[PDB]
Amino acid sequence: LVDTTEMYLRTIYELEEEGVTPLRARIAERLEQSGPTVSQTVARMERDGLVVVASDRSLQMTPTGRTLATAVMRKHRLAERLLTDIIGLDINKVHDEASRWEHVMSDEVERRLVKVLKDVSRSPFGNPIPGLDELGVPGTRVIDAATSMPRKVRIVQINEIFQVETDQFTQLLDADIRVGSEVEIVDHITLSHNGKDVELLDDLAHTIRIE
Amino acid sequence: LVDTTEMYLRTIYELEEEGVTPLRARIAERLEQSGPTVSQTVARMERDGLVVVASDRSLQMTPTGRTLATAVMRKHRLAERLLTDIIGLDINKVHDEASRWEHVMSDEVERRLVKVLKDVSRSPFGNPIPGLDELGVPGTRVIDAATSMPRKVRIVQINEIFQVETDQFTQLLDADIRVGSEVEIVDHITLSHNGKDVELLDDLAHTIRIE
Repeated sequence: LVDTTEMYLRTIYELEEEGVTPLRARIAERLEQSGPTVSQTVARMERDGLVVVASDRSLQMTPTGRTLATAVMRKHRLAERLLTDIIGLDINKVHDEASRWEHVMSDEVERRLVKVLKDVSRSPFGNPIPGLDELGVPGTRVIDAATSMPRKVRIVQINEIFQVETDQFTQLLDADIRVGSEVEIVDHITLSHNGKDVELLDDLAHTIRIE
Repeated sequence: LVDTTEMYLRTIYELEEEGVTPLRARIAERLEQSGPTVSQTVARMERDGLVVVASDRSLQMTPTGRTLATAVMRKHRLAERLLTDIIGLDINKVHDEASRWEHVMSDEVERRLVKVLKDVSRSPFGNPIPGLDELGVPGTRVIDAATSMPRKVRIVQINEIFQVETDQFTQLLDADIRVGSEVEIVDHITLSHNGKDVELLDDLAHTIRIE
């Protein structure tokens, strides 16, 4: 959705990037929004813990706000590469188009673009694409990657070191399941490897990363 | 923008298409919206002249509503072709992704997709893509295609038959400007052809179609 919050966050991100101090009036100018409206929006965002207004009245993105800002910027810039490299849209319109697509591109689409685009290091305008790490350029836990429909994934991490339950270690070993091993999930949770099914225990499901 | 109105309109369009009678409760079911909310939305849409509720309580899209419904469906289906043919997104997610992109795809992006996609006749799900005519598969008048920055376009129509002013007919002829002739617009309005500049009069600007 075209969250205004996503918009304010990418704006603060751009300002820092250009080296400007993210002051409310600057954000108001660029967003073409009024001063009374931006302060009202920053107010809501502060209460949500997305940004904190410092003594000097500059806006400090909190770690979460920054994470969200980064994702919005990555999508925005990935959309710009898609629109100029693949679609061939007019360079003079790419920015505005991207400003809208950033709010509706899913992470799943982003991971794919990363696969189909020749170069994802910079946008057409010469700015680096932030947060590519979250797209494989540590991972999703099977518990929330738990598709009821089987899917061939790859183990990024097991986290045996965080296991209190050690019954399923040998089972993983027997099923040739390890880090870098492509398995198949269908969610309690079950992950197969060569017809070998390991019905995971909660702890394992909460820590094993299939990305 | 994710207009809810665009959403209700595509919904009514799908129902007719499947052959179902567009009754409010059906729309409420599919949209996963409440009965009191849909009737409130149809109410606003009726006042806007987008749909009329018939005696049998079925919803009749007015010519304008239908035009808007068609455009939303074309974009939606073009997005589905883009997501499966180019991006390679998982078939099971293409629909939902498209349901969001339909509200942010510009017509300019649609005309380009029509150029880059191998087949635009049907969506991946086997439904025909409606309204391709508005994308060249009669045109934009120079008055509203009047970019202050020069752009090479193509005359689709002159409409001499609608001209009260006949001073610029020979000028068009002299500048080798006719239907199917690629010119360049920069907007009063001026359109060139081989270094020949014809500063158009309002009437001409209001009827000449450069698409």
